[PDB]
Amino acid sequence: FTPVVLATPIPEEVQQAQTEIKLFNKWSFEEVEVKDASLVDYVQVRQPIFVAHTAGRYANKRFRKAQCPIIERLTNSLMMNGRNNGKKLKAVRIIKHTLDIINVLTDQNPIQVVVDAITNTGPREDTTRVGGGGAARRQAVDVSPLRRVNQAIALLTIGAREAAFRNIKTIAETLAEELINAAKGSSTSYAIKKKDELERVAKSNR
Amino acid sequence: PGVSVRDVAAQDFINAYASFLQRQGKLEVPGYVDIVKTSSGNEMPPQDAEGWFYKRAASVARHIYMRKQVGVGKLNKLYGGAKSRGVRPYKHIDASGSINRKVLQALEKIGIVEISPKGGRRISENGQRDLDRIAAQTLEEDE
Amino acid sequence: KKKWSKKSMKDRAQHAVILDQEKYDRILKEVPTYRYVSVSVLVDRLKIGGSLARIALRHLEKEGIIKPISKHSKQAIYTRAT
Amino acid sequence: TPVTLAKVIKVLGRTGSRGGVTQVRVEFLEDTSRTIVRNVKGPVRENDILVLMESEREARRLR
Amino acid sequence: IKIRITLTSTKVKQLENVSSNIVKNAEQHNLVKKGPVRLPTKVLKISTRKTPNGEGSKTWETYEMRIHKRYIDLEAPVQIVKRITQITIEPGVDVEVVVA
Amino acid sequence: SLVVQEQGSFQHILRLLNTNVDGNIKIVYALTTIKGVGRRYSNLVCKKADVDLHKRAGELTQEELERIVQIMQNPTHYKIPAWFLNRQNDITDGKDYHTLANNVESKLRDDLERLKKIRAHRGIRHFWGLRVRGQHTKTTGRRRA
Amino acid sequence: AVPSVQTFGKKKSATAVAHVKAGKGLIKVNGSPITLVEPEILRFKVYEPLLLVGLDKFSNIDIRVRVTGGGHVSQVYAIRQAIAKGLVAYHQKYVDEQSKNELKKAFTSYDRTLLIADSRRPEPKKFGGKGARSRFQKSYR
RNA sequence: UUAAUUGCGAUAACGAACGAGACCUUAACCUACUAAAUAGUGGUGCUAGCAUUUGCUGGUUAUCCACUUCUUAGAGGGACUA
RNA sequence: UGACGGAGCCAGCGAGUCUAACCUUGGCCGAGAGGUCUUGGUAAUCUUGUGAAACUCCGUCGUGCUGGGGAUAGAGCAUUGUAAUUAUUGCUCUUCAACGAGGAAUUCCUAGUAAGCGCAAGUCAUCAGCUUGCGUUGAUUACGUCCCUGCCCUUUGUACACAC
Repeated sequence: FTPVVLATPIPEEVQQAQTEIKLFNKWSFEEVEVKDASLVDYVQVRQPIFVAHTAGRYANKRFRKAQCPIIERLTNSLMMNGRNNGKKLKAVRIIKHTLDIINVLTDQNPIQVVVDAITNTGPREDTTRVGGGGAARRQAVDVSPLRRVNQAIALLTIGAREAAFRNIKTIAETLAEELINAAKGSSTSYAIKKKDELERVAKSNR
Repeated sequence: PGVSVRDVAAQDFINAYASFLQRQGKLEVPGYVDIVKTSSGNEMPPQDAEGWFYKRAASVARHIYMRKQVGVGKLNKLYGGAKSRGVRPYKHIDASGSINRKVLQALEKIGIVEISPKGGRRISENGQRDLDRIAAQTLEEDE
Repeated sequence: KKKWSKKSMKDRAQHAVILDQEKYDRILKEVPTYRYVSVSVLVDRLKIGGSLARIALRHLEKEGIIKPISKHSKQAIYTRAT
Repeated sequence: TPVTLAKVIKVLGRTGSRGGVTQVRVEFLEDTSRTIVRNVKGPVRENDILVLMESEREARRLR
Repeated sequence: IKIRITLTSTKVKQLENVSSNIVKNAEQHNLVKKGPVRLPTKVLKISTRKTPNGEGSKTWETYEMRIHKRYIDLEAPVQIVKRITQITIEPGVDVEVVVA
Repeated sequence: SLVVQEQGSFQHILRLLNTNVDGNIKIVYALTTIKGVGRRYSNLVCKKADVDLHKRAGELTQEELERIVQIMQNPTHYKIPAWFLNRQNDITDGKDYHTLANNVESKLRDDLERLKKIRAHRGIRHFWGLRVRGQHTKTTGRRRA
Repeated sequence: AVPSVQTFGKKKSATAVAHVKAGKGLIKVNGSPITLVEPEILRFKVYEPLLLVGLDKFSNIDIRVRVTGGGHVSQVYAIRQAIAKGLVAYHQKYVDEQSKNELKKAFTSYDRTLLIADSRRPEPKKFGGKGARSRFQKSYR
């Protein structure tokens, strides 16, 4: 290895971080592929990052939000519920803590678990307003791949946030349990159940 | 080498200097240690009970090392914080002046901080050497 | 007046506040089977109150089995060290 | 879940009473040369593979 | 003798040429000196309601005024405080001669 | 490891100063149930009694509760600041007092009755049921009758 | 006359100047080693310019950075930008382009913010609301 | 077509005026100019602590020297969608 | 994604006394409010690096109308003023009520913006939960429509002209 020690020494673990790209210091971005070809080119996993805290220029135009790391999007969507506005230093702390539980329990790469979960909880069909003129009326339409990822992330965040409301379990394990259960496609997930509701509603009003 | 108080993390150094202040309590112990609230903004006395005076002394001395001159009001402003004024919104409130005064005078008695020109206090010549010797210790404790 | 909201918690199953013996044998033989262990895990499955997991989580970390994968602010993540 | 992978080649325009849906001319990757028009709720520009749960329903302007 | 020429005004152009004339009189003869020091502008701001009465949508105002301050540092004996004291004063800007 | 067992001395409930003191909680906060004792005063009483603050109310030896109890009924004798009492410079005598569970409520009625009998503004408004500290009542304090 | 260069950097309102002279590999901020940040999470964010290309180019330089202004993350973003521009400046007064041009290409290939400062700045507050776009709550009846 | 009767152009209309635009201020850029202990930076002396092996962290206006990258400005440049 | 107790602990706008008594540094006394003897400043110079808060790291706690939350009151200690009583305000102890995410309906918002956070100034002898500005942390969601609420031009109809 490269044992270079400067005048100000750095721990060997940080020196190890220079071999591969950032890697969240413990978790491979590579060997992580989105199973669905529909969500390819919209779930950014190729570009690696040390941390999920960047001041990107993502909201100026339409589609630079697609060119954003998926892990960073999870931290942004975990920053909601009113009083928890800002405090991005916190948001990455649960993400780091939750991401660890995905490694201690269900021992695969947690980044892989994240990407397959969002591809398995993104609605494929949805209903829309068409009331036109006459009280109400629904009508089913399709969902774009970008909206599939956005809806998938939103459902996972709100489900763990609600399940952590007035409960001993912290948001770290609640996020971990929600993502793991959605990863394997189990019915106990709030996001999976919500996807069933939207798809069934669209199927009935087809 | 060339280690010093700036070559150390804050938490480890303050605890280490608190460790090398409790083992021999040479500095002082005020009579009202267990009844102060550290400020009019804080609602409860510190839960350290037995200590918390050499912990503040460790923090004050480390703060003195990186600076040149401070005052008791400066320590009050630094060690203060927001106060929950009931339904009214929070507001910055200075710390307890007597507590910082007793700490600052206590650091003078041992010989770690003394008065300086242009007003205020300053780290002592014996104070600088022992505080730097602390840094040479806390790094090698983990080594 | 009217509230349009519910007012009930559940049924507080208050449990151990001081560690006893009949569950001291329980903990030493039951947590070493936890692939993931933390403060909340034995609060739910082992049914332990507030100021006993933190001591118990400090218990085995200093003594034996479970190991500090990631112990940090408000989250002590430990595995089934074997 | 029998789905059909279909990639758009042309976007007609956003439709609906509130502009929440869009008409797109989309062709299927498998069994190509067959082209249909479908509705999209989210943002779509081109080369987007939408998961079509059912591939047999002609789309039209919605009120 | 540490003559310092302090100039304050609200018009930048009129204050600039006064400093230019003072500095041009300085660089003539010998008069080793320090050039114009550019102090930050003091921007007064009084915010007031446009409505004289209380009726009307809340529409506030801001009447601002900028003060430009520059001082000229001279260093020479009495043979120039017979010469510098000839004030090159334009309307607006003012001068305050301060020694030591 | 700072783990200790229990033999049976734990009592799930206490009774100090003629009031219910529930156990299962830390001693510093289990004493807050007494009418007239708060978080700071209970912390002060426990600190001078040397009762090992990190101790549950049930897991307390009986020899320490009497020491706590005696401090409750006579704080000024045990080096307690004169400014750490609820009833300071009593209108009857002037000695610094400290009302207790039953004394806090009873003494409260006496001073209102003293205020009422003298026909002062605070006394009459207390009988009326309105505010006595000068708050506005036009839009506040409605659901009281 | 010992070899040295200087740079600057801002995030929102902070400033960070790196006097990168010729040394034995000392990276210090406000007299403290680089390993003592403060967010303890963006420590790898300030570790960035150290690790994109390698530590071999950092073995003959000492970067001393003084920072003033902004929040804790703003200070961190000031430090990373200053040292990244400090590295290129040392390569922009002594060393060849191949050292510099692939240094200065790779830095922006990962993120443009390492050299290019964030152009966005706070907008002035307008009357009628707590912020610029935000307005007070209006009501009828 | 444009944020805009803002333009292309059409045309019993031609030539115009006000508004808009243009303009002014502020926020961003300048390692290019003028500079500056009422803003700083580096260096030379005095002096302190750690290690002394080569250094690091500091304090110091009469210890002086040099500079304006950061700090402020004045005159200017840059942006026109190329 | 909490409260509490320790530590780290970083900003910008702006104001400040002459024949007055302002901003107050520093030392001393007091748990605190505050008091006391002085110092610097007509101001990039002194207050002030406004060492602000939200923030982060160690611990206390535990899912508990509880260590959440501080209305309601009782007693005491000081400041401002000729005067404070229907407490100006500040500080200490104690009392610890509604409130467990809010129904018909409705407000604001497309980037450093929303939101969270504090600061300065205005009113001022004293009193911010207000307003005007400043900076700190900093999301999701559109790149479209006239469906609802309104606007501009043209065509068309009118028994309207104080004009649906």
